[PDB]
Amino acid sequence: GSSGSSGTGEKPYKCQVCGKAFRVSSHLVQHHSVHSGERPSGPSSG
Ligand SMILES: [Zn+2]
Repeated sequence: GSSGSSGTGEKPYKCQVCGKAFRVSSHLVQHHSVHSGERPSGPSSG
């Protein structure tokens, strides 16, 4: 997850929950299902 520095060309599509970006719509979609499956990460204990 990086924006601003990576890729001088801002994509037309960008997530809202994480703020991701995908020059294409197809990819962005497949990513819209990555959050649903809460993964063990972050400040969570573990
Ligand atoms: Zn996202």
